[PDB]
Amino acid sequence: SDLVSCCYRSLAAPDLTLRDLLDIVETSQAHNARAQLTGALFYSQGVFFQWLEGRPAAVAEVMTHIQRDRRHSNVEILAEEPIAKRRFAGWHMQLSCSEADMRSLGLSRQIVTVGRSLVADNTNIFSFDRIAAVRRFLSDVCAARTLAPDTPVEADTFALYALTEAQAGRSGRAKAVARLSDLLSTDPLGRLTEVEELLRAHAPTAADFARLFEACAERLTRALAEDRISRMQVTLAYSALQMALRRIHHLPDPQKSVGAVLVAGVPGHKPILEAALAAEMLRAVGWSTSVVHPESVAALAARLKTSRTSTLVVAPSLLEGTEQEADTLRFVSALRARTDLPGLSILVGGRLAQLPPSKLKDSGADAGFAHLALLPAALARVA
Ligand SMILES: Cc1cc2nc3c(=O)[nH]c(=O)nc-3n(C[C@H](O)[C@H](O)[C@H](O)COP(=O)(O)O)c2cc1C
Repeated sequence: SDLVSCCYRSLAAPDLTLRDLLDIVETSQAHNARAQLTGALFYSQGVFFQWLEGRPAAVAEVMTHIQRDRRHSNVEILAEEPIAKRRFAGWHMQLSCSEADMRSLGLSRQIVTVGRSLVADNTNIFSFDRIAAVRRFLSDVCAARTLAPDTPVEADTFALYALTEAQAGRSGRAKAVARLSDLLSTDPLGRLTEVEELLRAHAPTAADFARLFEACAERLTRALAEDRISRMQVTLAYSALQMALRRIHHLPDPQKSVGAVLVAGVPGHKPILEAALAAEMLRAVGWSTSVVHPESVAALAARLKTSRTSTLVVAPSLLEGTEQEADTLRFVSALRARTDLPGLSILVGGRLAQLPPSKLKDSGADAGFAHLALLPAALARVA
């Protein structure tokens, strides 16, 4: 064989255009054609996924050029594996995007469309699941169109691929959450290294961290309710998770950002972890993010009229939910009163996000996110 594959994820420049994508595609088609390289490029919501395959040397040279490119950043290698045969034969470099992005760019082949519509807000689908699903989908589309070019492929076909991948990971993840919840319930600080290793194994990205945390959080809320653990135990666990998070994920603020956002807790609530996660998730898709733990409504009012950052995410406290709801209500309402900013947007999580959007209108908050991992998606909608 002697064929190799390389795949990475990167953050497209915030000012990226169709002309750029097309230039990349033409350059890449030409060069890959000469150098005997194949693969696919997937663009969705400011993010690139790419797969490249060929002889080792070719892949290495082209990666040398790509890494230094200035139309994207945070290139993270995801795989460098030997393959038995090409997954994208005939595709020197084929472009593809999500259905939503197809709408946003005004496109309608030859660009392979991926319908994420049905699975995008499914919290059981982890990051690597989406990546592998995209890979398999595109490889298959490549085969198909190699056989029957004028035979169109349904975008929403991808959904099944994604769901299938997630389902493959489900059991193992359940084990992980169980083991984890046990650790957090016993001595999370005495066994922090184990917590970290688990998290590191099962949560490659920050959103994954968020999924695991939601699961553990309901487990522990149940445990605390049934008086099986103490409040002190929950505080310990919370600390342990903050430490583990910071050790593992700690993205710098993106220099070229899609926008700026303020993440704040409600005064008295200490959503330290949830705010950190929110910041990590938003940073990972290209948002400039600031975390604030204000102690008065007025403080935040000042910071907002100073920043002129028209977007505010109120991070929920998923472990102090005795009175998160009415507190958040009062807080957002108060904030809206002391504020004179027609462009201001507010997003809310927790139990408040579980209410029907009618209540959301009534709330003065603009939109909700019933699960942490849904936050990026919820933000893009308002933008
Ligand atoms: C997301 C992305 C994917 C790219 N993929 C390829 C590729 O598969 N093959 C290629 O030759 N260039 C690719 N490029 C372009 C290279 O980064 C770079 O423009 C080119 O290889 C060097 O230009 P040259 O034609 O003067 O050698 C890609 C660029 C970006 C931003």
